Amino acid sequence: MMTQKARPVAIVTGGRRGIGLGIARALAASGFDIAITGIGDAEGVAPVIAELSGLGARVIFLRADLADLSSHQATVDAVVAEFGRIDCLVNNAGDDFLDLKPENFDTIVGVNLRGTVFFTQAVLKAMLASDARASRSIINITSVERLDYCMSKAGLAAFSQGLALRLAETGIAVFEVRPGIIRSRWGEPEDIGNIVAGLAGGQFGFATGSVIQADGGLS
Amino acid sequence: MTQKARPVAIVTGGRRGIGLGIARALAASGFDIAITGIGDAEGVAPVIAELSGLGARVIFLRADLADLSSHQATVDAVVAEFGRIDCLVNNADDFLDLKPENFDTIVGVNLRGTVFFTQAVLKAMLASDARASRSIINITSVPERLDYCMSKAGLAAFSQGLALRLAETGIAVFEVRPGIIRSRWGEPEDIGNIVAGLAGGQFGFATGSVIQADGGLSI
Amino acid sequence: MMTQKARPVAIVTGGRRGIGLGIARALAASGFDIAITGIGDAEGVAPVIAELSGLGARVIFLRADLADLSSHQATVDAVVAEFGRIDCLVNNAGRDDFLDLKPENFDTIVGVNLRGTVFFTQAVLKAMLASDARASRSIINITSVERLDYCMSKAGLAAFSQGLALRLAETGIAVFEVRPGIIRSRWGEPEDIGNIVAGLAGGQFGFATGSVIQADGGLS
Amino acid sequence: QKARPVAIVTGGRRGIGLGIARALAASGFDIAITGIGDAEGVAPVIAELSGLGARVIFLRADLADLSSHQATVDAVVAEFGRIDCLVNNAGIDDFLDLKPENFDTIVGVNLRGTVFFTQAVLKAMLASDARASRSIINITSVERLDYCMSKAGLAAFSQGLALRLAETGIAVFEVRPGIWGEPEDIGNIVAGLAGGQFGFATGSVIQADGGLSIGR
Repeated sequence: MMTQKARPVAIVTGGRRGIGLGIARALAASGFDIAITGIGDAEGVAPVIAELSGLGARVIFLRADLADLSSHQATVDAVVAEFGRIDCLVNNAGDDFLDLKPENFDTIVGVNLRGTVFFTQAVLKAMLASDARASRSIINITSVERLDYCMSKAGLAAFSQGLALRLAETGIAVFEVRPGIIRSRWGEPEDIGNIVAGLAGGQFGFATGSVIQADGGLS
Repeated sequence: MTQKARPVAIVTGGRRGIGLGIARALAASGFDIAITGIGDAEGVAPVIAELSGLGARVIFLRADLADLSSHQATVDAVVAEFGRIDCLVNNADDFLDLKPENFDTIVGVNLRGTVFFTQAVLKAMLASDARASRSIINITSVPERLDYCMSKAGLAAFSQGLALRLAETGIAVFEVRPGIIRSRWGEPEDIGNIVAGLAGGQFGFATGSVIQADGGLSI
Repeated sequence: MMTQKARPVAIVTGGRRGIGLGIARALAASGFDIAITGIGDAEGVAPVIAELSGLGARVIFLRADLADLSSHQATVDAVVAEFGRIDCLVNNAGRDDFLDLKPENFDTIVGVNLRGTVFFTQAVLKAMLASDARASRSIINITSVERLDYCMSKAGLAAFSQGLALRLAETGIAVFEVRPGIIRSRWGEPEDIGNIVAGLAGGQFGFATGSVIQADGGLS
Repeated sequence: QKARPVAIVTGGRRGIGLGIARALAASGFDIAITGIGDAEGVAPVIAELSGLGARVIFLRADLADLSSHQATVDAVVAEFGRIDCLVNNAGIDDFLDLKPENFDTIVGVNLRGTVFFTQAVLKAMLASDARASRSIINITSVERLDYCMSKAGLAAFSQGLALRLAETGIAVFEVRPGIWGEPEDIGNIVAGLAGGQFGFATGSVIQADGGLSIGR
């Protein structure tokens, strides 16, 4: 109590609802300030900011389409402008094969996955600037039949592995979390939240590269 | 006594290097060969001739498989020549510096090419209806650039998912991961042997298998 | 607002030195009482006991050779007698070219030491299941991440972890595997592994049973 | 006629083991079959595989009994002069009720049996020195904890041997059956691997369940 500690800062993409919101709650409750990104309207966001604020966090919502690469820098900058630092990124993602259309592959692999890879780059750059050099994390939420989804998921898994190795010397740990089936018995968003809050809280600094199953063992 | 058809293989990029290795091994073991590529009249002639000598009927098809609209003509050409397809062989930096264009090229476009060319061949395999033993053999590899790692993981996930979806047809799906090859190393002949082996029929029941092909250096 | 309860109990096998002590320290600091087992004489453990007490923990040491199956029940009973509960088990335990490998060796490692971990866990699990509020509990197996018998035993332990996790998924008992890299007596510290185990043991990871945690600072 | 490569098929008397011996005989191998039981029902099998071109012998041996190993290898070398292929096929409910005796039998003795039989065969393989393509093929499976442990031990043994034997010409594969499968289906895979075309794929694991590995 002599010395005041910063609330570390977490970006939770798609943190407005579902697993994302389960994650923002757990992080808020465990001492993080929160920046949520999404395309959702103001009325959707308002009670989430109010609730999360209740748990003692300062919370912002950034309305931006992460699929669009030209929105990344502005989004990163709006976070740094609010809090002056970034400690944790949570990349929270959200059929017969003969029917598969290139449109679907383009959307899911060409656009969505690309958006995650490059937002991560934009966030990473701001993290690597700071130099405070505390314990930071990049946590990628994937899951576990649409082959393009399988491919995206696999890509992100290799992304996390590769990133973890590249960042091994830096104090930024990289993790993958694979949620199973979650209701809105079965898993709750609080269960994923708890896992993400555990990984973000610093105790796993030496566990970079790890893959956490999050399906209550059902596999 | 019943005459069996020489089974038909499409070896993509079969003109040089590893593809040629595979194309030879399959020829030598009773396959007719269709090779795809981009190269001029010159780079084609003694290859068709060498493979003809080994006992095969051989056609070359000029195709940039990255271009999706060229798929249907390519398949149609193979079907028009032999009347059936038995085997598809799908053959062939610091993160802060990674560029969206890089991703577009490798994940965005080349992986997409492989997936949808596979889809086109699949449709033609399935229509013929003989229902005999067919194979799709995906050739991959084993600090690298994170977009190649992602496409490689995409491809691997694609093999697994096809295997499962094709499990009740006579089409087996395999993944071959070659190590290091020549221009105590590995030959293109070595890869060929594995592929000839997998395509020869003895592996019908081994669908979903990943074959390491580095003479055990990966361990 | 903030609610403090009685302390859960952790058994840390081999918790007297090295990785085990780093684990016990972190468990103590994170709110657990501790039972340390060791094959060795109870001599020289007093400092550790006094240290972990400085971290708020009641701590006992129990002499036990876990390879000896007949010693299991007594050890488990002694922990229950001291604390009235067990919430966390931390299984923390321990050269040739293959043509020269000997049956005696395979037996020692595979034959006994791995048999030890398996059945000791079985004995703890009975004690855990005999009083369960289906409460938040965990079993954490510490392995590693070249000689063939150790590799096999590693593999066995990984398989054990998976299977036990599946089997225990109905209960509140999560099972994890933690694969340390090389650690100091660069490399990591026993504290890096302790933090991970303390993390797994704290409750936040109940839905994550069956997870394998890399604990080598991502160098593999 | 050319010389015939020689394969040891442990548990080759019936089931999957017979499917492998049948298929290796047809691809040009002579065969030695190993079995815990008496040699009674064997004659038919010996007759069938001769039809396929193969000289075949049956060796009664309990591979769980290490002291029987040397004699078995010696018997195969005595008959045939060489050993080109070892197929490890011989093998055999609530954890709260698991008994140390059960563990000992499956893990501490039977898995031990395979590991050490392989050691003995490999000693014979490495003395021959012929060092053309050779193979050791470990047959496993695609719920009782000790079995899973045994199988995982075997997967890992498989991988280590593969790496240790990398520079030698002896390749090491694991095959994982799940049987609507037939012993022929497994036999073909094994004949493919024992056949040479996979020398550079040592260490590879083969799935053998017709793709019910993520299906049912």
